[PDB]
Amino acid sequence: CDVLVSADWAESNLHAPKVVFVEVDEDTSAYDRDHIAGAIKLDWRTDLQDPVKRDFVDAQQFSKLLSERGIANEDTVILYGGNNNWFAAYAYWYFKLYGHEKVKLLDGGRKKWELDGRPLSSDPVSRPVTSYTASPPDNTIRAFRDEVLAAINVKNLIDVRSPDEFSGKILAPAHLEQSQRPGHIPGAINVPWSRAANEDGTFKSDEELAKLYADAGLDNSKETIAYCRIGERSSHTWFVLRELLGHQNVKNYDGSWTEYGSLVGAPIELGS
Repeated sequence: CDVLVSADWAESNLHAPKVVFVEVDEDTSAYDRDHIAGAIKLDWRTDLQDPVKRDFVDAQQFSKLLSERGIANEDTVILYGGNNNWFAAYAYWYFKLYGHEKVKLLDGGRKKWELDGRPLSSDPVSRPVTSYTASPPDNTIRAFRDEVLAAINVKNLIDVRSPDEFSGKILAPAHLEQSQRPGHIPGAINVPWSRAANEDGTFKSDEELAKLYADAGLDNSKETIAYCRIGERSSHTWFVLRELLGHQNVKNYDGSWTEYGSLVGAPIELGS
């Protein structure tokens, strides 16, 4: 597509003119041993987040980051990674946020790739520094708490966590604590991100996708906001709704539940 590429296409374009392959994951230890030939790495925690404030980097920082890494405005960017391509989808969203036009996701991420047995490289990579200039933030695709609060009833609210997180039965996936209140935003619909993807990690057809979200009760006549626990899994769904099925107004609530379930006085709904 114009926003998605297949492993085959990727394989056959490893070293094509103005095309940069970038690996995104929250750890980056996977890249420091095996990665697509020519690929560079962005560490989600250490490169894309603020060191002090609960926030991701701003325009000026984003520009210095990409410059230092050799990404140019006119490059076509291919994103891919582990953890079900979650953070690749998070990066995809950061990119669109700062106005990058030619950005494409790699269907399946680092997991379809490894499964097809495609060649990986362990050779260090460094590109000549560029002169990248980000656009001021496009908040048409970002939701902040207040507008998240102001929604409720007004908008499709899509909770992409697991059912047990959604119902409030559990606070977080499997590892530990996150807010201090369990549950979801009143009115919210539970489509665990996972349903939008095949066993191998690739996105499902627009036919399967429309069905999935129709069945769950997504109101096509309403504007939509997606949320997760840390925006993690929500930017993956955002990409699905806006980029694949092409809804016009879809925001990612990056704050997600870690913020929401910690706000005092905010409405909450238990159960399913």
